[PDB]
Amino acid sequence: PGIVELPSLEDLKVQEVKVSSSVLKAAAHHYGAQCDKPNKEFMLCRWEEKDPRRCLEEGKLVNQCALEFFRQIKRHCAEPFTEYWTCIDYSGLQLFRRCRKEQAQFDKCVLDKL
Amino acid sequence: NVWAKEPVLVASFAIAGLAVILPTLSPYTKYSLMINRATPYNYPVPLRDDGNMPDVPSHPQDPQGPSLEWLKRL
Amino acid sequence: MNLMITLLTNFTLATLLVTIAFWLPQLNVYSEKTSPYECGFDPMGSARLPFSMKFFLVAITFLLFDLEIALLLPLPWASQTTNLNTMLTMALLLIFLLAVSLAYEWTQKGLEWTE
Amino acid sequence: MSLVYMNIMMAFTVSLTGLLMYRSHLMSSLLCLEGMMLSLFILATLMILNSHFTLASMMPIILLVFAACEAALGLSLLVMVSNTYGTDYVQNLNLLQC
Amino acid sequence: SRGEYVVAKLDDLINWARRSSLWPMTFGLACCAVEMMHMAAPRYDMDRFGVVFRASPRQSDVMIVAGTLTNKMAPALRKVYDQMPEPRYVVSMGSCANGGGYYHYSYSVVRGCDRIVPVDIYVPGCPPTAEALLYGILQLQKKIKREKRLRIWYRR
Amino acid sequence: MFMINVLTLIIPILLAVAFLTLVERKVLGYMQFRKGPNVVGPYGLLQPIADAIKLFIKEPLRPATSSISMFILAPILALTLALTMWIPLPMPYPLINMNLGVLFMLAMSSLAVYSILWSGWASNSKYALIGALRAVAQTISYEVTLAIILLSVLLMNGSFTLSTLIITQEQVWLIFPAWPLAMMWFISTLAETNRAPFDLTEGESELVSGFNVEYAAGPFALFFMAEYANIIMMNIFTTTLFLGAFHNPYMPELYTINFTIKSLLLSITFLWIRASYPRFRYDQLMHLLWKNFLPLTLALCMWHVSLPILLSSIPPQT
Amino acid sequence: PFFDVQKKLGVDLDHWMTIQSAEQPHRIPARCHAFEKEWIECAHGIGSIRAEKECKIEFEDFRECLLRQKTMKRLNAIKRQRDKLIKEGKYTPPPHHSG
Amino acid sequence: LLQAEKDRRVLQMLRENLEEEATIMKDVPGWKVGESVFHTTRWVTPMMGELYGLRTGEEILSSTYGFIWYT
Amino acid sequence: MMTYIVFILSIIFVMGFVGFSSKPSPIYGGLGLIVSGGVGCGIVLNFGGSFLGLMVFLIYLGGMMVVFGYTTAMATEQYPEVWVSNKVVLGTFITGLLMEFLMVYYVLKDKEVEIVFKFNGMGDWVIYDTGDSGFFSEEAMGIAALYSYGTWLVIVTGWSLLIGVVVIMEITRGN
Amino acid sequence: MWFEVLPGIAVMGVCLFIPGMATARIHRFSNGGREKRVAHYSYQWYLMERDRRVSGVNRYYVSKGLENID
Ligand code: SF4
Repeated sequence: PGIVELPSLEDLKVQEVKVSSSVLKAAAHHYGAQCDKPNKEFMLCRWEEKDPRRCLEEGKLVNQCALEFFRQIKRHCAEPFTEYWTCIDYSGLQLFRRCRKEQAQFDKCVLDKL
Repeated sequence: NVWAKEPVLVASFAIAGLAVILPTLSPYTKYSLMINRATPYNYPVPLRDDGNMPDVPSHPQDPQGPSLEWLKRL
Repeated sequence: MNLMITLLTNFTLATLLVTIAFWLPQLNVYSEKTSPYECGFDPMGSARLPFSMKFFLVAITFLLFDLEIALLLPLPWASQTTNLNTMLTMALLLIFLLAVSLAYEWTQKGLEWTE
Repeated sequence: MSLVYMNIMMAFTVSLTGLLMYRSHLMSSLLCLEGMMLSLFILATLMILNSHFTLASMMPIILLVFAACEAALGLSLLVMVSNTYGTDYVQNLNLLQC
Repeated sequence: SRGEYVVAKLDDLINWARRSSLWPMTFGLACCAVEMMHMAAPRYDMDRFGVVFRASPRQSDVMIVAGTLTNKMAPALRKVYDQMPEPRYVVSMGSCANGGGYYHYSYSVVRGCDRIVPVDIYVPGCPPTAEALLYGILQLQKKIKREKRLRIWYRR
Repeated sequence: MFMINVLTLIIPILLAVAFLTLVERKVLGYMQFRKGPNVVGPYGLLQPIADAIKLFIKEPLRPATSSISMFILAPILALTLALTMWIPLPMPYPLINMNLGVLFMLAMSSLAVYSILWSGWASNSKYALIGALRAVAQTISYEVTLAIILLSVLLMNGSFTLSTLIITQEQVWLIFPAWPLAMMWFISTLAETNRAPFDLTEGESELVSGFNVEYAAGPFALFFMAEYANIIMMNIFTTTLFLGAFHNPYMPELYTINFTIKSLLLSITFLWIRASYPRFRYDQLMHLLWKNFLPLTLALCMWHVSLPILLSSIPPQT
Repeated sequence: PFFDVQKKLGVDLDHWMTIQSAEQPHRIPARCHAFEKEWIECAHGIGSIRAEKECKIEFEDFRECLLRQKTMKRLNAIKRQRDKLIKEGKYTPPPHHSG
Repeated sequence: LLQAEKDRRVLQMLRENLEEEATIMKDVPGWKVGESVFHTTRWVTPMMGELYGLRTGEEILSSTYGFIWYT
Repeated sequence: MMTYIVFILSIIFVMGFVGFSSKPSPIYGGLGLIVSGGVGCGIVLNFGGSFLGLMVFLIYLGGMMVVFGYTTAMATEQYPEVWVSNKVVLGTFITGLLMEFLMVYYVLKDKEVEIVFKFNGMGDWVIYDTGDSGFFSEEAMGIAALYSYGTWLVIVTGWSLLIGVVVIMEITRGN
Repeated sequence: MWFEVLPGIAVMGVCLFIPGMATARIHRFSNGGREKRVAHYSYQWYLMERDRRVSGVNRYYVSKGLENID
């Protein structure tokens, strides 16, 4: 039948945001809050085309938005965010009521300072 | 009388009858319907830019669209 | 296959209990211990004789109510959709039909014989 | 073609031949009817799970509740047959001669 | 003598495990059965010694023949006796069972249960006292203390 | 280390069964105005160990026409399935985190019934036939009602996942939203567990042990251990399913202590119900079970359907 | 006959269970959603014999979405040629787990 | 982000696996290298053998069967 | 080492189920049926089915308990026969076993078998789900139908069961 | 009174204690101290899969803590 083509490995070089899955699930509220405004264009591409291998440029754009988000939260306030995600990391699957004081302290950090 | 022919059976018919009757007069079926409507399992998709819809807002921070606040508000 | 691993370990445990019952303790002198015992006297024949039973309706009754258990058992996934009316309506209709069939065969002495 | 489908269709055909040829027990005939129910059950369920066509997963539950009430009807018929005779053999059914 | 020392240790172990429980069967023909029921009394327990009533004969450890054995009963007595776990012991309880007693003459009485089964432990009385019955069970346990089964088996 | 967890599940059930036999005899003695095993060993303990050895010794042996395959495969499946019931039980974090556990409980309980059934058929001496059909009748009675009461008590809060059930057991125990349903279920567990002849017609004196008329002197230990594991099994499942403790978070020892204390005192209550009441009747079991439990269970089920719509208590079902 | 009191009363009680691309209960896809949308858009106002004259290609695309039969044929040929070349000993390949 | 990560990963497996195919089958006749199975030209959803073929047992076993009977 | 595990469990299912449908004494048939139902539950469970196999295990197995009750109550022979007793029973059991081993042979040493269809010989990790990020868990919402959309269907099913109850009672009542 | 039945209950309850404490010890011994990430649905399994993908040693519980920002 017909032929198909694929993007070569020239196009598939975008650095992954190689943090663990628990912290990535943990900071997800403010991950969707500040970033993830331009990625709805990626999502709209993905639904209105139903064609991945085509929307990969805005996939690069959302990956660099996520890495810039993590760069901003590492360079500025604060340090006990590490304590917060390792407090949400432990309790088997993530329950957002296992750790509330550290959520409040991280929120006070990023709210009063950023 | 009608009570103690088979008394645990008539008590079962009584709790059965109130189980039939009571959800008709019910001030919380609308709350169950609202809460069960407002738990999204899948992704709320974006849409094409608009034909200037003065609704369905530009940022989900903006309370133009359908938000929910009555969870903490009883 | 981890529950299959547990099934394997329990199979090995049960077979080692079989072998420690059979082969370890002592000898095996047979030839009268094998006789069928009822209560002290050698009976006529054995089992597998046609053993006519009391209940007839009750096993079929169990079968059909187990079938309506099968239709009723997805009640938690019933309770979360936007059609509350059809949910509660068909749930009440199924349990009420179960009670109706039970009420018929209760009033028509379908259980009041050789129970 | 999903090779497990071959063995399940094989089990269906063997259960059908077992339903057809039978020695003396109508109990065994109802038992092979139950087995054929199970074969169609497992094949239809593996179909629905290959297709991800999970709106219609009504085939398993409804097929087996209906065919099980069929088996219950057959069991009551066997109760009646063994009531009006001594046993339930294929022999001593040769009356009502054609 | 590491081999015979291990044999002595294991034989002592299995003999102790034998003499622990000795759960009987509740055979009990005549009023020595009533005396057995009053050996099941709170004032004289048997479950202090693991003597536990187990009615099925294929797992009872001993058989307490109690009550007057008759000729109409004796085939049932031995056809119960012959199917049992392979160690088996007989406690003959009462003057009827262990030598006929008062009915020693007088047809359809087996002249003591010695004519049917091997009988280890005799306890005589009409009735035996419950204290004497428990003493008979203790001396049965001392017979279990002197088995030397595996010692005989190894030095064979 | 998974083999080590298999070992730490298969080893303590054996000591559990053996010292449960001890506590049966001793509680039954102190109930019945007498005294239990006191002389032998330290107070009783090494005499149930000696009972294990004593029943190992007795050299099992076959009946006349008892076909050997079915014969020796019945109690092996009994003890194997009686072990594999304890797979998903949430002693703080269970062995296999099943996405559905209670229907698995019903399945393996029915398999224990089949084990009793196959032993009663294969022993083949007409009394095992009598006792096997008595067991078949009391299982006609007791897999409808227990399963539907289960469906009721999981409808409000459970949703088949026992970890979410121990999430639910925080504010109030589930004994308070369903106490009469719980009493009917406790009666059904005492029946289906086939102990406490209040609701048991298998080990009667009217018969002589219809499940074990002449099986063999060896695997009497297997069948015995299977039924007492059934007792510990359904009492642990009762202790989890209804009540318990808001556990020490990410700390297991406090929850394990409190759960063990609740479960074992409830098992003493179970044994104390066994030590009290006369035996039961075949036709009275059919009549009593169906025509007293069943419409009340249906009424509790329909009211626990309507209560998440009467008070918006629909579960947060994952 | 084929009576559609179904249609005449105006109650859709049996149409919701019909094919894929009907309303699966939450807004999910099936495995072969688009290929049925192709075939049903081809074969509506069509008299069921020119559905096999004309809409043949798209229906066969749907059948090969469902069974994936030629795909399994190609993959099996690749596996068996892989087996015969590694049996011969021509360049046991390293591409997995490495570069 | 998870969607785009899955996209890059399956495109990586498809490109490298068609290179594997073009290396491994290039001697037997017939066999065009990368033609579609289907008569149309759209992004067909793969089958976990187009992705996970010939990954030597353990990898495909932990990929396709892990969620079923583990954790 | 194993990757054909659903095919393997299906072979165990076909063995137990041919020995089932070869008609020995029905108690041995029920032994075969409980073995076959258990491994069929295992097949559909290890395929990806969440609960429906354990469900049918429960239902179908209680049905087999009722079938045991009637095959003990009604009619057995003076000596019931097992698989390896008779000429015909042993012959059908071993030839069903031979068909099983022969198809295993002609799949494992071949490419394909075309007795009724072109059967592809390799285990069914193909074709299979490519990790859908669902979280709605297809069988749960699937049986969460019959209640939201399933209006007429449960009506006629429950009505069939009610008619089944009155039919059984009147057939035994017809004396 | 019940003064003598308590040692049997206590020994048999420590026999019921040891599966829970042993199981918790094995869970925390098996995964780097971490309480075991139970995976209910395929979302959680795919998240655990990318977790064990980004580790390097193919064990998810390392979890590479906030250091591959660069
Ligand atoms: S010895 Fe005396 S007490 Fe015993 S059975 Fe004979 S008459 Fe009765």
